[PDB]
Amino acid sequence: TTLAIVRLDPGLPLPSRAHDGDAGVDLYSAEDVELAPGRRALVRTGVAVAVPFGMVGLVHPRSGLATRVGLSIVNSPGTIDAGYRGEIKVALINLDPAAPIVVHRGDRIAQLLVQRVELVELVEVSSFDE
Amino acid sequence: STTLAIVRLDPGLPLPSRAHDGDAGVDLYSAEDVELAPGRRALVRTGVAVAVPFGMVGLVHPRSGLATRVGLSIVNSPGTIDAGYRGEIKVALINLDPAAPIVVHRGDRIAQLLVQRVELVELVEVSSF
Amino acid sequence: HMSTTLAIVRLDPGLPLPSRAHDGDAGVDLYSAEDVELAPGRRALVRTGVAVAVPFGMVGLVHPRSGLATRVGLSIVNSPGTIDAGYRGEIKVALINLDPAAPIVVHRGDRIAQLLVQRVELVELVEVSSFDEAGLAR
Ligand SMILES: O=c1ccn([C@H]2C[C@H](O)[C@@H](COP(=O)(O)OP(=O)(O)OP(=O)(O)O)O2)c(=O)[nH]1
Ligand SMILES: O=c1ccn([C@H]2C[C@H](O)[C@@H](COP(=O)(O)OP(=O)(O)OP(=O)(O)O)O2)c(=O)[nH]1
Ligand SMILES: O=c1ccn([C@H]2C[C@H](O)[C@@H](COP(=O)(O)OP(=O)(O)OP(=O)(O)O)O2)c(=O)[nH]1
Repeated sequence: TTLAIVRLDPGLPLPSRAHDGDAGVDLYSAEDVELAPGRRALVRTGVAVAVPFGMVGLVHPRSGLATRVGLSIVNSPGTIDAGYRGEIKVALINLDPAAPIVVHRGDRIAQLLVQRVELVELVEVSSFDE
Repeated sequence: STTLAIVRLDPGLPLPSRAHDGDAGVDLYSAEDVELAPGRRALVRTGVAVAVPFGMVGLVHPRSGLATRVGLSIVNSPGTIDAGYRGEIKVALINLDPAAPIVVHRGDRIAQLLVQRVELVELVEVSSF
Repeated sequence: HMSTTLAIVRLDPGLPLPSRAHDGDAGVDLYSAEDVELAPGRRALVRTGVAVAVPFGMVGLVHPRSGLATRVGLSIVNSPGTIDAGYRGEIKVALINLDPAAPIVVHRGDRIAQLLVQRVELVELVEVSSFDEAGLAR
């Protein structure tokens, strides 16, 4: 499958899959931001994508940063719908009780996966079969 | 074209729906009013039960707007709905804001439900990699 | 459906092999290899005593256990944890106590997470100057 991607911010590298078989491509921060303990920010990644119909984009936290500094994503896994053509934004939060997180423009702050989704049709029933 | 059987345990709420074609999830409603003080959690009823087909999994995800705007999260995200489960879907909401309480009223949309295939892998112990 | 195998190594042989508790359950439970106490707001990187070989074309996903999320506010900082197809190391779980007041005590042999395996689309990114110009312009 291909994923069309617009670099809204041309100063950042194109997201790339570091190893073959890696699930995600890393997303970059377009901005310098400091998160005090317990505080959050909505951070621009400088990209937009066109997730194919029948698929979903998923924004996951990076594991390294998660343990080392307690960086997380409030709405994790972030859900990118097929019809979304805006900028991908990452709702970062510092879950460390005492130390700030310094995020720089150019840092890898999340990863983007693409998977198939079942666009189920909901059928209301009165009860389930037992 | 897969169908997802659903029961409104709470008949007074709208049926969950896909806002646009292609959207991965359907929004779940709260059946209840809840106030979450900063850092507190609550297990909130949605008024629905579903029948995830065998070979698939139900996934409860946070909504992006409330996440940023008020710091609303889900403790066990992504909430895993197994194919054998036929009880009420409940959402473990938590307030990750430091100072501002979160108000949820009955009828608010508090989460989204995705359905995916899952690989029901058979584990095989090996000596080494 | 009929799936494949997942090769698994018990780096810690005193723990039980993860298993699927019921036939169509999405996940298998992972165990803690360690005793650890998490004070309110504190996290730890907890060893599970296992390594896996997620098939190429797939991803392993580490999800929190719902039960403990509710009873005690246990969560996973990088949820869902992403286990890449090429990883052969030990699976570790970034546990965090989201309760404001009660410590969480984790014992060796306790179930601390679940592991799912799914297909993933190993997309090839194609840069386009704009969606409008690409014919892709909710
Ligand atoms: O909950 C997890 C998540 C990941 N991992 C392992 C598997 C994976 O392939 C690797 C890296 O994960 P990720 O890409 O999320 O973190 P990173 O900070 O980007 O580290 P790396 O440079 O190793 O990718 O670490 C775990 O043991 N447990
Ligand atoms: O981490 C994320 C998650 C979402 N989005 C964008 C993509 C997506 O299609 C849209 C809506 O996300 P979601 O459906 O989670 O939020 P909502 O509060 O339910 O908004 P909506 O009313 O637009 O569905 O916002 C992001 O940029 N980053
Ligand atoms: O956000 C969620 C997550 C799970 N469940 C339901 C679905 C699922 O199949 C069941 C899990 O029950 P169980 O008591 O087996 O949980 P556990 O064994 O403590 O952990 P897990 O749910 O992670 O298997 O509860 C929900 O209603 N909402």
